[PDB]
Amino acid sequence: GSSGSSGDPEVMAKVKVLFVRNLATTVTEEILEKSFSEFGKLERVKKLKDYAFVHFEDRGAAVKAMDEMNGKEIEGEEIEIVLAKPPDKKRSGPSSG
Repeated sequence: GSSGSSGDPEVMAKVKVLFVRNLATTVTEEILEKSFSEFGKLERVKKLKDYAFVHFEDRGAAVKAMDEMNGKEIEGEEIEIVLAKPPDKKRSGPSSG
């Protein structure tokens, strides 16, 4: 049994959005909505660039999904999945010059 973790649960658990990269051009928002719907009642999907933006009712539906979906074959295309982290609080420092 392979695994790996570090830090805190709330850290990643805080994320409630999955970043699916490397999508298919022949596929449609319908298929992508049905591919994930099988796991849990989706929230909303959008086709943006080679990747897509899908929302879930909660984090439990995103993790349990991305967990298995991670490394799947859709429409004969290698689809990738990565946890989409927030922008966080980015401040501005000095420049000196």
